[PDB]
Amino acid sequence: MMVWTPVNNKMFETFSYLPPLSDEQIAAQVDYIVANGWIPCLEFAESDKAYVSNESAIRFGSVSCLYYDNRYWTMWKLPMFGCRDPMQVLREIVACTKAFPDAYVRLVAFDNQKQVQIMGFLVQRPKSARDWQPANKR
Amino acid sequence: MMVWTPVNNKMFETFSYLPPLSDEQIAAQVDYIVANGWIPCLEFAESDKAYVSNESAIRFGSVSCLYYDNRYWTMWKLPMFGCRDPMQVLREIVACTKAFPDAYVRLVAFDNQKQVQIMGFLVQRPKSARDWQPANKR
Amino acid sequence: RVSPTRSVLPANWRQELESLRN
Amino acid sequence: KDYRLTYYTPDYVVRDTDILAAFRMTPQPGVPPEECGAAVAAESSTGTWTTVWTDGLTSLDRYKGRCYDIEPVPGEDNQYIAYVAYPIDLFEEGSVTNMFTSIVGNVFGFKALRALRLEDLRIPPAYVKTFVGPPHGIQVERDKLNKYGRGLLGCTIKPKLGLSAKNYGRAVYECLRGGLDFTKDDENVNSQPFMRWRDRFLFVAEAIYKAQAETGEVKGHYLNATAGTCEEMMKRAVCAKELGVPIIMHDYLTGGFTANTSLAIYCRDNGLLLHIHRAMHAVIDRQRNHGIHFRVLAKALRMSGGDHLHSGTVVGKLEGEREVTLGFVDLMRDDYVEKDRSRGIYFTQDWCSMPGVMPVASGGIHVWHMPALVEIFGDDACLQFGGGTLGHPWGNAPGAAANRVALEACTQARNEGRDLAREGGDVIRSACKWSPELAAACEV
Amino acid sequence: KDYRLTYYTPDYVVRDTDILAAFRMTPQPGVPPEECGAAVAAESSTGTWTTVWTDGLTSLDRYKGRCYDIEPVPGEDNQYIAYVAYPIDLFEEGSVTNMFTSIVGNVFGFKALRALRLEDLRIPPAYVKTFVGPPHGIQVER
Amino acid sequence: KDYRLTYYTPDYVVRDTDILAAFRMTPQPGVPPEECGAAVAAESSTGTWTTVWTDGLTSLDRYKGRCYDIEPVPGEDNQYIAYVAYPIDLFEEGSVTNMFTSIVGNVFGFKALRALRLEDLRIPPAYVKTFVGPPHGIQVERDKLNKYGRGLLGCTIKPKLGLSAKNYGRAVYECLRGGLDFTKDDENVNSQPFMRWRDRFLFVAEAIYKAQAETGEVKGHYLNATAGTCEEMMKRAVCAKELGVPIIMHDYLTGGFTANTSLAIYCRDNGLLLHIHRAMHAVIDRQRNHGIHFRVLAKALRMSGGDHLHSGTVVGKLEGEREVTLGFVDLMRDDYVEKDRSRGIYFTQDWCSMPGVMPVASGGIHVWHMPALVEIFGDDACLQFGGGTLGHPWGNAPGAAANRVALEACTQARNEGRDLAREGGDVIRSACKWSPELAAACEV
Amino acid sequence: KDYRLTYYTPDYVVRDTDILAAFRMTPQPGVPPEECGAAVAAESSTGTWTTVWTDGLTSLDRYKGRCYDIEPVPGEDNQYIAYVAYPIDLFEEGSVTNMFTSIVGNVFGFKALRALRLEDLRIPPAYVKTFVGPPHGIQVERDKLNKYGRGLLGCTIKPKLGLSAKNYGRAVYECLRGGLDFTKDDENVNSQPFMRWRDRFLFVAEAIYKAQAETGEVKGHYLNATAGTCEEMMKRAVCAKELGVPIIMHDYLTGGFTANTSLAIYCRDNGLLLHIHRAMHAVIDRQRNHGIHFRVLAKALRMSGGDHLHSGTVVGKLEGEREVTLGFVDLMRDDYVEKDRSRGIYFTQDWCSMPGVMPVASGGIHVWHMPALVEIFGDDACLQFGGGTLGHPWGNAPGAAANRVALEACTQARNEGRDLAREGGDVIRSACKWSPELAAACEV
Repeated sequence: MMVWTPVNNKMFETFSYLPPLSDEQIAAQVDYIVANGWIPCLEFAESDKAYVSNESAIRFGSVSCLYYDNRYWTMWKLPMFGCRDPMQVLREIVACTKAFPDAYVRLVAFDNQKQVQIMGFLVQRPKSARDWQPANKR
Repeated sequence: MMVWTPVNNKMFETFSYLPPLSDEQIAAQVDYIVANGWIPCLEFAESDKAYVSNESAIRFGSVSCLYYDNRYWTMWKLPMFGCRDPMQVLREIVACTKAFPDAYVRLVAFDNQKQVQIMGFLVQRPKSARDWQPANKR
Repeated sequence: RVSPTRSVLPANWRQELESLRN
Repeated sequence: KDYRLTYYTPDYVVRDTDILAAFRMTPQPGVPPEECGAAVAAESSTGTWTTVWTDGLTSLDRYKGRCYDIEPVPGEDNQYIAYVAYPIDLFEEGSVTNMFTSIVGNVFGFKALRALRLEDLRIPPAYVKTFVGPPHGIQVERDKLNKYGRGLLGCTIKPKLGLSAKNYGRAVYECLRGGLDFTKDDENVNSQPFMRWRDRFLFVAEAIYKAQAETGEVKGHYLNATAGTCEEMMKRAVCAKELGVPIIMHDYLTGGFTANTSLAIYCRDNGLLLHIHRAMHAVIDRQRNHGIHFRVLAKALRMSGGDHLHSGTVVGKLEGEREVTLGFVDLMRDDYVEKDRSRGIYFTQDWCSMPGVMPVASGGIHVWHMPALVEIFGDDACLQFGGGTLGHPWGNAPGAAANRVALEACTQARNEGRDLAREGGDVIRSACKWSPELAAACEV
Repeated sequence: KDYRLTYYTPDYVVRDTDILAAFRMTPQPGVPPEECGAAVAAESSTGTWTTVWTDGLTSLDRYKGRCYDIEPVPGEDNQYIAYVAYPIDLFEEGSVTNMFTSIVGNVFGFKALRALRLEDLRIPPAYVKTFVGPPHGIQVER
Repeated sequence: KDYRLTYYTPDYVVRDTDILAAFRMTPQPGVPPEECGAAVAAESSTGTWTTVWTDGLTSLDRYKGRCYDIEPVPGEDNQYIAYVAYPIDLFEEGSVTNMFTSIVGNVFGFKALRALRLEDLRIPPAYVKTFVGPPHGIQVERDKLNKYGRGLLGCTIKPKLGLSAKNYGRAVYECLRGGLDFTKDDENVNSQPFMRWRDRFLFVAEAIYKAQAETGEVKGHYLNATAGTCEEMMKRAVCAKELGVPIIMHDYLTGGFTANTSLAIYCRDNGLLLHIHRAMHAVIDRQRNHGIHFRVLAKALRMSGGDHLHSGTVVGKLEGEREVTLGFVDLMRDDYVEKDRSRGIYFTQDWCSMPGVMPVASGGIHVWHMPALVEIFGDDACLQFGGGTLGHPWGNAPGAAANRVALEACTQARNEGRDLAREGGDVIRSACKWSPELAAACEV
Repeated sequence: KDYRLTYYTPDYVVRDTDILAAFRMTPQPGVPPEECGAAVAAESSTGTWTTVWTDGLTSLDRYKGRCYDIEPVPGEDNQYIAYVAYPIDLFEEGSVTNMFTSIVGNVFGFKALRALRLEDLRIPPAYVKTFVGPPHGIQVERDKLNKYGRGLLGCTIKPKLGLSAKNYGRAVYECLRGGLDFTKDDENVNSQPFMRWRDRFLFVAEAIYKAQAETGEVKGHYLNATAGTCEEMMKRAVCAKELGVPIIMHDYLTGGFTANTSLAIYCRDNGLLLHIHRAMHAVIDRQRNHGIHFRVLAKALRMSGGDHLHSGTVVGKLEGEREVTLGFVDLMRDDYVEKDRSRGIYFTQDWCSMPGVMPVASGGIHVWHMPALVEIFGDDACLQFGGGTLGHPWGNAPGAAANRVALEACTQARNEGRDLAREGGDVIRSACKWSPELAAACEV
């Protein structure tokens, strides 16, 4: 009988309870994005901006309901309009992590039919982040 | 004439003004729990989550009255339903502290007749915590 | 409240807890 | 009153602004179908008589529903579908209460009928646009919760140690910390001697914020706002607002449409999400020959306003009962639904950009139903686990973690092109190899 | 959840503050009346299963309705009246909404039942006095 | 009016919804007991006359209290217990004010009586459920304060240096920091020229939060909200709410039941705890032959609403006066209390899940009474120390620390099965060896 | 705490702004009078002990009441009058609640005393002027009612036919039409299942206006505003305002001083008259050795605010008990009252133009007490008839008319210089010759 740890065990929404997706696992998700006609995009954040926080609410009256800071991350370049091949996303993932080694990186997808973000899952954790657990999180 | 120190002298409610309870002292409290038909349970927290704080109140309008964060700690396994022997609690105390050496650990008890928590006292302070005084607190 | 009748700890309980801690 | 030539008008052309109704109708033996369809169209002011006694009214000349079509039900011998058109001028703009009063207010007692069931309604774009509708709807909800590309996961809190507010909150914390998006007030938990509402709200708010600090993800608990009075109800909604918590809950059929619409408007005005529980629906919606089918009650809810709706389970149901469930799930969620009789959809429904409602499905006892749920509902659903999280041998948090792992592995496998109908057991067993929590849930 | 010995307690003495319910009950064929009365008493959190799954709650130890009597309906072959007692602590004072949620909220969908009708309720004086009630009533009106 | 056959009905069966009263009754010499019991039942509209002058009323045919039993008092020669039943229709739902007006409004002046004392009341479940009652009650209070398995510790602030608000707050800080859960406004400190209420509230809020930051435990001070007017009273309750502080205080017998119930409802609506002080109780409750016994006034308070109630001291009292005190402490705290004459409990009282009230006991001058207090009250009590903390030679904070050590060591010893009646001195002396603060208090 | 030389200061000069108290004091045997007077002055924080345990405060150096005089009581052996001065700085301006908390809050429990009665208070002009006081007072009331040179006449309504609101109003109409100025809600009639308050208010308003249209005189009924909560109380006061009716009623001792003062201010702000009923006064004021004499409670009421006050009956009382009653009637009504021990007035009271309160006297069963009432009270009083009007054989209206004739003939005879003590029977018999209603009442 094991105890799910409360310490340094931050999650980053969809797929964060799985092992980190390998390059083949990322490529297969990108195939799902492309087949649906969806638009992949990458986003990144530093560890202090990676997870939800309430600090802007100091300025507010009683309207904090469903407000949270750090839902928005920072866009890496532009949404890859007309992306058909998954190797471009994999190259862009490498480029973002190379430019930002201390950053979490997430892959999002937009559906221009329903005009809304439709996916978002993490593709890279920074090694220097102590906030999260390497799947020996018990 | 001595001065009760305000520095690094945090308390953790019931029994925190006594010396730390030895194993025999914990075993005798568990005997009190068992004789009453009460259900022992262990809870733990890291030092930054151990004592009462107000940080969630940033989100609030005027309803902070008797709200405080960190009253809830994290449960270690499950309430020990049918606990009759005190050596199980003492073994579970050792297991929790072994898994969480930087954690305070408290022993609570529930009374299923009155359907309410009925005890809670501390069984382990972490060495690395500087927040508390080793009973030369003057 | 019932009178707490004492439980004798098992022989060498001290030896049992010490091993676990290590 | 039931003249059959006035009210049964089988060459009437349906207007775009008309409200249409499909009644499954069981006439008394010897009463012809055209007389019954006309009687339902007319809502005669004599329910005992079944004859035109006082005939000729300005409530019955241009403000009359007309039975424009009667069809036999295949395989049945004494059942018909009667189609009734109602002019939009009959209805108070924006009032679900008044539409049910106009359509189902009186005809279910008519003596010429043995049984009467209301199957479907066509709500025209001109009536749809008079409603505020759901405070947020599925899309806005996903944006506000920052949660994309999977179902949401809930569980009902049934504490092992007490029903006190503090123990209630401890259990909320343990479930949410493990991986669930939401936990759920039970529908009867309003404010009792064992647990008064404002104490419950405060301890749940501490739990939500504790699990949110711990997980780094947005967390909620459906805080039941259902009350005896509108003022008590709004007192609870205001408390949630001031705690800054994300979501509240209402039992719309027992509170009522008048209160539910008031609450949905408060939630739109103050950015709260509104979870809707459907207690007493089976009093009305269960019997095949009488009452009001749930798809109508779901359509009513979407108009009155709710961001989530309890939509049943599909565990233990046959493919035909599953076709029906998916029909009303599409009426809940989609913008445009086409006529499809085999899914029980009798009318083309154009929601005219009214936001969809997230169905809430009962997941089963265990985590092995996860592949079926993901395949049937797709991503836009909350899966509620009634004891998946808590029948787990290691407790609430690993149980939550086991449900979240199973959902995410099934989601991953679905996106990779695997057939969850065939390979879902293989997906779960493969996730058991690296997840000890999921491996312990599958030992059960 | 529907154990039949937990929830069907035919020697229970009805308290004065209890809310009583009489359900006309039509069990699925082969399902015994005591199992159905107990299931209606329990409001099991599984309405599809009709079997105990997760058993042992503090919502199901002292806040449980008990089926204290099952009678046959004369002239009918598969219908019973099940009498259920509910403790007054279950109910929000002055809230008709909450009493229907507690009593009729879920059991009408239970799969062990083919049909279920709620015939009558005994509202105890202790619950009755929590309600404002009619603004005037017949006398004042006259 | 006192006909003795109308009002003294010794074969009446007591209904479940009746309110029962037990009057200790001292008739004028030569006036028979049945005539006096009937007169108290009747509340005749002539208090001077003692005769039926105007007889036959619809306020006196079905809305009449009936004397159903008269018993002699053992050892007394001219005293009787008269039992009166009142129909529940006599009473305004939820109004303690109106129940005292109906029962004690007039009969204590009746000339046929020399003396009259109201000993006990049976409040039926049907009347009990009309009251909001205590804002939180003992359980909720322990959950909100996070404090389990011992008594709570308070002290009254009497500053050595001034009664200014700032010095008042300094003393609050020093006591709370040392280990006390609460400190206490004196019952007369409302808002004076030497210390205006809002200044007191602000400096106490700084003190509470300073000691809370320092100790890491939840801290309070009972901020006296007692005012000349309801609006001034609510101005103070609102200020406490906005400071976010945990607890306020009211003097319910001098403010009044109407104001106390208003305040208790405000506290339920805004999550404040309500401490109740019982100033002037001895005007009413002290003399054995006349007035209203405190257990009735405590029962009234539990209905009107209070989370704590000053319940006296048991220091200096004989075992028989201690039996009485424990009787009303059970009526304050418990759900169901059985009839027990030797504890002065004349009626079985069913509180029907109305939350209990925490008794507040005066602890003695010193810390050696701690074993007796823990044994008599058990854990569910606040022990107030009037000069334990401040007669301590090292000052307020070590005095607080000495009280907290003594309470905790007595609690530890009690849980370990030791007899505090015998071994309590040995428990204190053993804690003196390692606690220098407790050792300095016992030097005194 | 009771040092005897700190607190008993027999050479203290009484300041003009001091509040003075006279306590009738019964020391425990062997306890000297100077120790007891000092203990009452001190209000020691130990009431069980009777010794100075913790001595030296800033609540006990300049904010201390001082016992400046102890006198023996003539004819008694163990009773003393202790005079205590309190500095005006002790008291919250305008708060009767706080003055009773400061003076009677604790000392009645002190163990060194066997019994303690508070006889009188000197309220200084500097404290008197902080109070709003009575909404109108006697003069303004007479101007608003247009009624001069006689007592006012009331009666309590006890209907023969039902306690319903409609029958209640019928009886009000019948009494008022016959000649009474006022009728009276019974003190327990607040809002019951047999008669809800707002129905009572409406039917009484129809009755008042009907009798006013009929008589051409201003009419009232004391509408009981006493409630469980301040908000319910103000809901009733607001209803009376909106009906435009002249007078409401409060039970100030059971509602409380906090609610009574709130109500008195509402009545001043909206021109309502406030009748005050004194239910439970005999719990406190009856026993000669313990409690609080009514004159203190009347003085409190005059400060808190009331336009009329129930002041007892003088029927059946000896001359000495009548001296006492007339003492407090002067404290109620007059601007300046001189020290007069034989009337029980221990202090010179200067009301400093605070309006007087109209005493309400119980008149007897019959109309033959009318000469005595007019002689004792004079014109400034309401005489309440409990069954004069209704024990009359011809019913309520001739009974009212018989009371009004008797009052007016006694008033006429008094102004003509006749001695009502001697000739009052001759005045009534002479009015019986021309008044058939009075002649039928005197047949009884």
